[PDB]
Amino acid sequence: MTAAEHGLHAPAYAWSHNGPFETFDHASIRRGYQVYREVCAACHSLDRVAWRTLVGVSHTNEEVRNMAEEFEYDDEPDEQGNPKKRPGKLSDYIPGPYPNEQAARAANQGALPPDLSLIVKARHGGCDYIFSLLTGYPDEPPAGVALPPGSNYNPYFPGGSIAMARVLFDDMVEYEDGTPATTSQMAKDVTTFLNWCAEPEHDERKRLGLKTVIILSSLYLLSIWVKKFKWAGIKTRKFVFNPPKP
Amino acid sequence: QSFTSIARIGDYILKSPVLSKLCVPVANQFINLAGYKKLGLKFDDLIAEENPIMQTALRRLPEDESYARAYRIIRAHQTELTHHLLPRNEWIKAQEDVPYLLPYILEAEAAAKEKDELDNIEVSK
Amino acid sequence: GPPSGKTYMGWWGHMGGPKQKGITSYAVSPYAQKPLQGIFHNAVFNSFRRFKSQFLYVLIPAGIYWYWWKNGNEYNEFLYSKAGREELERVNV
Amino acid sequence: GPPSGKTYMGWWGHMGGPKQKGITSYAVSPYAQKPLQGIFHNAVFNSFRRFKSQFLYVLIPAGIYWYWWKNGNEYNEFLYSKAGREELERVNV
Amino acid sequence: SSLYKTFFKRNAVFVGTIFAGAFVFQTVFDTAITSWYENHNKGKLWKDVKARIAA
Amino acid sequence: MAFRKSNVYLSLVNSYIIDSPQPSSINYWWNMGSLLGLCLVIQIVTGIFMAMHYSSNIELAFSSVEHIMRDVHNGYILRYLHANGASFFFMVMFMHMAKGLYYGSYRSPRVTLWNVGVIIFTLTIATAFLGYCCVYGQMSHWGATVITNLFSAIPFVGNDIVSWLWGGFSVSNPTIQRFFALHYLVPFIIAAMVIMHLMALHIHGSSNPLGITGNLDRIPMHSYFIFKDLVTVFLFMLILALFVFYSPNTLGHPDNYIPGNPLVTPASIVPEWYLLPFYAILRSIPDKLLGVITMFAAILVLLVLPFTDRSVVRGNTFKVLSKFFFFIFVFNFVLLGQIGACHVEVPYVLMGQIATFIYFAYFLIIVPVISTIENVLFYIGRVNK
Amino acid sequence: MAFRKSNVYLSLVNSYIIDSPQPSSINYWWNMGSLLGLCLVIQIVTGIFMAMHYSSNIELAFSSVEHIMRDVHNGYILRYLHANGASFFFMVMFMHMAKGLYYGSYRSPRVTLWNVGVIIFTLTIATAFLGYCCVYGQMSHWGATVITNLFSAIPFVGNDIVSWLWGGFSVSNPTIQRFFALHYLVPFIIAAMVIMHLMALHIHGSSNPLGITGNLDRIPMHSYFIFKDLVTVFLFMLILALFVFYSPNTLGHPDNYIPGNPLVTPASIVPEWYLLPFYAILRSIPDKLLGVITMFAAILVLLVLPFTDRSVVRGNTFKVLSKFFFFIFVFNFVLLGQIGACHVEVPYVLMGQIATFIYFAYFLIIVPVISTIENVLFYIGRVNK
Ligand code: HEC
Ligand code: HEC
Ligand code: HEC
Ligand code: HEC
Ligand code: HEC
Ligand SMILES: COc1c(O)c(C)c(C/C=C(\C)CC/C=C(\C)CC/C=C(/C)CC/C=C(\C)CC/C=C(\C)CCC=C(C)C)c(O)c1OC
Ligand SMILES: COc1c(O)c(C)c(C/C=C(\C)CC/C=C(\C)CC/C=C(/C)CC/C=C(\C)CC/C=C(\C)CCC=C(C)C)c(O)c1OC
Ligand SMILES: CCCCCCCC1=C(O)C(=O)c2scnc2C1=O
Repeated sequence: MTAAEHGLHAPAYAWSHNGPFETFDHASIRRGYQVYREVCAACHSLDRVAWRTLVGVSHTNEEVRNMAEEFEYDDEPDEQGNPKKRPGKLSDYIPGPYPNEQAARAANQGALPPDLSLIVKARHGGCDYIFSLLTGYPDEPPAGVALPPGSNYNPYFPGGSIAMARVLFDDMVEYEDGTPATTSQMAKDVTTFLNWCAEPEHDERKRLGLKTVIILSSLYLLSIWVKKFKWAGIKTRKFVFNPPKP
Repeated sequence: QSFTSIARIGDYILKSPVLSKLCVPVANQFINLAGYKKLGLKFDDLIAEENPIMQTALRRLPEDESYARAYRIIRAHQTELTHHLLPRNEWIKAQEDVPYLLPYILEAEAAAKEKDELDNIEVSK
Repeated sequence: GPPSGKTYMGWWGHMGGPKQKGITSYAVSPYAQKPLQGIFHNAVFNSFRRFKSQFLYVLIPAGIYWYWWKNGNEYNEFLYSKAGREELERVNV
Repeated sequence: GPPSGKTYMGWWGHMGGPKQKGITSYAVSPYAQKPLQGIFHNAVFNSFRRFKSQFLYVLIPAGIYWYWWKNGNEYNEFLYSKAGREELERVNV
Repeated sequence: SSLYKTFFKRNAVFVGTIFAGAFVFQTVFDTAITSWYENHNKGKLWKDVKARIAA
Repeated sequence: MAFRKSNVYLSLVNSYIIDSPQPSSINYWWNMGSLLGLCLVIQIVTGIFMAMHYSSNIELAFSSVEHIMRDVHNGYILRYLHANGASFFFMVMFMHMAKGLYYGSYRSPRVTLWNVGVIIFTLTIATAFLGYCCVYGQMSHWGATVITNLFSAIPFVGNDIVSWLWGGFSVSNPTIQRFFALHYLVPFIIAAMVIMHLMALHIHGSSNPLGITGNLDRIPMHSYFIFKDLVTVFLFMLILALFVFYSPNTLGHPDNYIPGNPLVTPASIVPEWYLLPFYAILRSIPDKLLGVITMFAAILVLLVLPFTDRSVVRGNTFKVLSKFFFFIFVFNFVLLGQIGACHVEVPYVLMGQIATFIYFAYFLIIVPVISTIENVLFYIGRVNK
Repeated sequence: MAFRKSNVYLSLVNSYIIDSPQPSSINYWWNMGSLLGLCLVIQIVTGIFMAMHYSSNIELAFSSVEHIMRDVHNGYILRYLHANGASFFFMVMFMHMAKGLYYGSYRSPRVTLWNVGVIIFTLTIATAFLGYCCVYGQMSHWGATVITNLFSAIPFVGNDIVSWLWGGFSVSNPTIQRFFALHYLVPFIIAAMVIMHLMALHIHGSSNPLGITGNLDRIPMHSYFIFKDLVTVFLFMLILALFVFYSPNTLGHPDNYIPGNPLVTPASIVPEWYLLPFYAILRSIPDKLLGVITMFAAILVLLVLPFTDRSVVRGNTFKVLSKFFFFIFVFNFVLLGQIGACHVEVPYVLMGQIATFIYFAYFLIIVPVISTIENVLFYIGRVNK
């Protein structure tokens, strides 16, 4: 199959969370959330993430409460039956930009921006892919490529023709922690935040793993020793034959 | 495959000087690569015994050969479990690797084949 | 209970083997043996032996299959590159 | 197989009973017997016998329980009617 | 090893002493691991990020 | 006698696990069986606990698995254990099967033992597949579509059996719900089949690496093999642990983290790694009917081995030509798997076709021919007349 | 020997169903066992087919059962069969149990046989109850609430076990979904337990109405009892048919055709008819803890019978005092059931309390006293000195 069809192979960036003993970088998760809210949320939903899961991860209980209340959700009908709204609470799920699939396509040339809740696990390449796609838009497509109207070229995307334009540009976000918001810094951040969205158990899973692997390793070594001891009588056993007379 | 059949083919090759000089040297090389001799076994010790022909054969085998087969088999299992081979001076020599059970196996097969033949004989008037 | 069918294995005391005689076994308690540590110096050069006799039966068939795979793969890569788009139209349909 | 525990039942040929002698049984093939229709005239008045000996053991305990139930029920009905609202306040709490 | 013969004296360790030791192990081990783990990732955790924040 | 011998229930345990006479020389290849029982338990236990939080409705299936992943305490451990466990179940089964092939375990008097094992293998494939469909991801939907369509190949009624299996016009809500019900049922049939497997094993006992009788020197299952089994049980757990905690999705497909879509089939479909060799065989036949028949035959051909093995000795331990060809067969199987992961393109299609030929030829041509030749070689190398 | 004897699998069938030596005199009371196996099959089969269309979510459970009733072809037959089958399962079990009580089947050497049977009875009660909760009607919800709360009686941790069992603040979506998962599991445990029951029965064989040995005159299970079993199997089916087609809801409760409501408990709650005797016992003790302990004891007391029966002969066939009291016990049990269907009102509460006393006194006082007296009567009626 032609390279253009498979797509350019994403290289291996040194993510701080790569490695058996490494946790996510929560500061990066925090920043990433801002990039998602200020840039991505305009077209991408995050349906599977609940406000409460942000508490103690990237924001305080108070901060998340304020964020959730800026949005309205359908409340239970009043004493008379007429519908009524209500501010958001921690139990709710982060709302999306569109009310349905049809309106989502209408606002995007007919394309459907997928939900980003599992995006990192739903693509070969994971973080390396998402980052590479975001920072890999060339100013001009390679010579000879007949790019369809309304499309964009990106080498990392299969077939090269993607319906999402470049959306990250230097300093389009004012990082609350002071960090220089370069396009690569922002891509590096959202991706980390998107990895957490898909694998919230990450940090904990690796801690439990370290305990599990130490016990089982020890048990394995110990069993060998016990087995050899229990077998020593059979192993060193010796025979002698003395032909019986007729 | 019956031993009667193995013998037919093997004997035909063994008699003709054309094949006899071509094959035997290959067969001898095969037997050494098999390595059963390094475990103190004779080829006949390796024959699968779970069938009537082999049970009849082992039953007719004289006492002294039987006790010897027993010692060879036990000795083999013990060496195998230790993941070693016997010291070279204990290996079965080619002169020793004789088909001692074969004559009993062939006798039983003929007896068996005859019965099969007789139980099914047709009659022409 | 109901009568049982004849098998090729019995149980302790009537296993089904031939009558044994002349063979004498000897053994020493695992308790009186050297604690597991002597499986070196005496049992190290002896080891790995049971794979020097076998690796050929595994390596050759492996080698054969690895080269066959590598060959067909490199050919595929060529066929779908620019240089091979001509031969691709030949072997394809 | 492994040795089995002693029971109070064996199998055909060694059931576990005492040695029998002197007893002689006789039987006639079901094929040579009168087709099922003779279970009347000769086997009708004889029947129902195995319940004329038992019904008392069933009837008395039944009777006892039926009257006990009927009594308590009729009492309940009275207690919750108008006539018994007075006695109801007495036995209730 | 005479270190063994002082506590158990030529006998094996009994279930009770095994179960008791298991309960002790479970707590000690978990603290040792959580500690080493958090120290290895110092600067990346929420604890560390919360300090650099003031609201 | 001892209580373990006299009690009605304990004697069963005693005869199968404690006093069972084992051939003194069996090696670690004989440890796969117990490992298979362990796998069966791990699959049943983790499955029941997840069933407590799972919804089979087509509109909720995918999200209920996400619910197990995000909200259920220790939920991700349960799912990754169940999922990675299925893979480990097949890795161990292939080794169990290969061990049997190499040592002539399928030979008389263990034919019944071998045939019941083939049935178990089929039931396991069916079970894992049904479980795969319960996630209702992209791969799930198309797999449910392809496998059920496999039946349309039957002449006349075929398309009917299919609409029946679906319970409608296509893979929909009646499909996934019946698949869940079925995924829960089959594992208990495997358990019963595993008991029959063990009953058949008990009448003649285990074979050994020398291929000859074990009746002259046996040692009790209890102590020796109980403790030897423990060694591989722990090693098995260590490795499974590494995947579950450190690399939970390496043996899965990213497309399954995308909800099933009736209108779009993924641009690149790669089935479960343990089905790849069969997927390649299917793909290699440019005819619908013949394609499915040859695939099913790839499994049923295992039944032929007791008859085509013409040898007079059991096993490949002392057989030069058989050992060599045994490995050609093994690596040919791996190759078939590699072909299955590639696109239907030029060098691959022909390679797939030849590998398929080789696979069937091993059972029907190579084994009978080679075993006959080896029989003769063994004879003429010692007879002096 | 015959193939049915030599084959590893067929010999099991031969020894249990074909050549099994039966006492020539057993009567139709010995036909309940096979009827119990049949019931177990009918429950499992109809259950799996309905599981294909059932949704365990609390918002869909009730409607999915209605969906089975209205849309699934032959759906109502499946539900009415499953539902009415559970009742028939208990009618037959009580007769199986009563038969054992009357003939001293629980006596040595069949104690193990009797104890395994008690375990099965408990597992069956648990199974039917879980199934009852899956309908999620009004009775379902409150039953799930009451039975799970039964555990709060345990001191200290009791209320914890309960919130654990619920998986939340109250009987909710985590409850009903785990109950469905569990309802599917338990029947297969009963099956395994039924096999152990049969193994225990096989070592000493069936008893007979005379209470003495059967070793002097046995006849093969095959033909005689296979065909006699057929007689009651058909009679059993005829009667079940009458309820399923002509009166499907007579053994159910109208309140279960009303969706469960967390805020309202029905004004009149009457549990399943086969649980009524136990419901009455519970209600008769004005203390929470003692109430649940006495109810559980009503079942466990069955274990005591092999020790309190002081007689020297097995069974009540030749015993005047024992037959009489046996029936007092039977009708006392029915009475307890009738009390359970009434309101906690005046004549009933005291009647319930006395009946409960009588129930326990039968096992602990009446049987040992009466059997001793009968032993002596038997002696002094023949010894002349
Ligand atoms: C609307 C103007 C968008 C904004 C702002 C961002 N995205 Fe987007 N995205 C959009 C569309 C229309 C599509 C569909 C592309 C197609 O050809 O199907 C997408 C897609 C993605 C994807 C998935 C790509 C894939 O591999 O299939 C990713 C990973 C993605 N978008 C990420 C992303 C992020 C992180 C953004 C903020 C930095 C972002 N998008 C903004 C439309 C729009
Ligand atoms: C109800 C009990 C239950 C049993 C018994 C069970 N499973 Fe599952 N299985 C499930 C459920 C629920 C899921 C869906 C959750 C999930 O994806 O893991 C599942 C999913 C699966 C999957 C998909 C894994 C994935 O990628 O998510 C496979 C494969 C599987 N089962 C294999 C097996 C095998 C093989 C066995 C038994 C030998 C088995 N299961 C027994 C309940 C069960
Ligand atoms: C999944 C398989 C399955 C098995 C196995 C099964 N059931 Fe059920 N059962 C169900 C389902 C689904 C329902 C809900 C539908 C219904 O109400 O009938 C149910 C409901 C019930 C009910 C409620 C009946 C009613 O009024 O609607 C009872 C009682 C019951 N089962 C008893 C049993 C008993 C007793 C057994 C076995 C001995 C059993 N079940 C085995 C699936 C099963
Ligand atoms: C296609 C074949 C096949 C399959 C699949 C199979 N078995 Fe076996 N099994 C065998 C054979 C043949 C033997 C006899 C091995 C010998 O003695 O050489 C055996 C032996 C065993 C043993 C004895 C110890 C050993 O490993 O040799 C156990 C335990 C066992 N199997 C368990 C299982 C379980 C559990 C499963 C799967 C759920 C299974 N088997 C599936 C063929 C199979
Ligand atoms: C509490 C007791 C108890 C329960 C419940 C029980 N059994 Fe039994 N069972 C017995 C006893 C005791 C016998 C011995 C009868 C005799 O020979 O007198 C018996 C005998 C049998 C028999 C032999 C034929 C007969 O009816 O006497 C079968 C078959 C059987 N039981 C099946 C079952 C099945 C199936 C179940 C339920 C799923 C069951 N039993 C539940 C006590 C019980
Ligand atoms: C002749 O040679 C042999 C040999 O014979 C044997 C037996 C072994 C040893 C290995 C085995 C015996 C393997 C056997 C495995 C099995 C019998 C597995 C049976 C499988 C099952 C899945 C059992 C079913 C389990 C359940 C129904 C219960 C699980 C569910 C539970 C507990 C739910 C609990 C719920 C709540 C709410 C708490 C050898 O190693 C061997 O080598 C030489
Ligand atoms: C000594 O005295 C005896 C005596 O011993 C016996 C045995 C009997 C005869 C009675 C019996 C043997 C009863 C036995 C009953 C059982 C063994 C029942 C076992 C129960 C089960 C539930 C088996 C489990 C079934 C399944 C897993 C399969 C069902 C499901 C299916 C087929 C789903 C199919 C799906 C699709 C999509 C088509 C007597 O009458 C007797 O009297 C004197
Ligand atoms: C023994 C049965 C082997 C199963 C072969 C079917 C393999 C198979 C396909 O052929 C296919 O087209 C798709 S699309 C999604 N999954 C699959 C899959 O598993």
